[PDB]
Amino acid sequence: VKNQIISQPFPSLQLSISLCHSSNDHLYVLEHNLHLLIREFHKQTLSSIMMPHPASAPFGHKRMRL
Amino acid sequence: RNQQLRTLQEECDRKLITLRDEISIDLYELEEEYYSSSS
Amino acid sequence: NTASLCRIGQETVQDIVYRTMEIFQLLRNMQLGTYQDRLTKLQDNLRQLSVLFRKLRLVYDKCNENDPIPVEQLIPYVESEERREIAEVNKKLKQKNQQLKQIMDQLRNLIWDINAMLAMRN
Amino acid sequence: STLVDELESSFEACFASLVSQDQEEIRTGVDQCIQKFLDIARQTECFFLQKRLQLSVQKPEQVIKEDVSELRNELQRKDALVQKHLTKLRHWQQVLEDI
Repeated sequence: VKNQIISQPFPSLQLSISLCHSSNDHLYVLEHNLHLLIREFHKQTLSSIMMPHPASAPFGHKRMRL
Repeated sequence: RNQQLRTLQEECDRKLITLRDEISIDLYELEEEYYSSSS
Repeated sequence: NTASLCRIGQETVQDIVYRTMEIFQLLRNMQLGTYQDRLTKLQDNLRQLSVLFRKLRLVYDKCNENDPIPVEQLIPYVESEERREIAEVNKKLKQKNQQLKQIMDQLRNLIWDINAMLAMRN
Repeated sequence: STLVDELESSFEACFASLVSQDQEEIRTGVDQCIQKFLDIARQTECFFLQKRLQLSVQKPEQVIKEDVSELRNELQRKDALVQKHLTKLRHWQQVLEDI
């Protein structure tokens, strides 16, 4: 809607994710995992897996080379 | 700065893991007692 | 009293057979200092078993001292302050069990949260 | 007579091949001794259960007394468990406070 996402994963269930901006029932686990998920999503770009140890080898992920 | 923060993170995670194991053993004892209660 | 003596007498016969099984396992493993340790374990097991036999004869005599109703008259075919004591202790450990359930649920939830949060850090 | 004494005699009979001064002799002797031993054990358990049944139909206050005792031991055991757990929780709060 504006700052609130509402989902219905199970039919009797309603999940709500809201960004509370103070501008001066809550589950902590999902908030903490949200921070870690976006942190892993950042670190995927800046990973050392993209580095090619063979100097001639161009670039990109390691298993995609394999 | 990076090395100091990594050491603090590792100390916190070791404390949490040992806490989880001790709490798990207590939970096993409490589960046996509660489920085997006659009532 | 006597209706717990019957329970103890059943438990003695249940212990005697288990103890003879443990004795036969000790005699199975004995390979001709640990020689002497197995000797001590064997002699101690045999001592406890003789104690169990004496206790069993005691319990037999006590229950056989203390029947006007023959059995098969006791089965139902188709066609007072101690009760209040029972109700008191029943209500007591009803409350105790519900509090124990709350403690157990909070421990479960803390363990699940710890494992989820630590699983996502990698 | 006196099933205790038959139990004692059969138990001593289980060992008779060892204590004196190949395979099939040992096998048949062991099978017969162990079967008579377990049979007299089951008869002794049957005797104790029949006597308990006659007590539970004639004198039912004793059963209620044993139930009172068992529920009281359940109460004391629950309190011992929760006290040990509470001491461990307070120790872990003192550990986790110091990071």
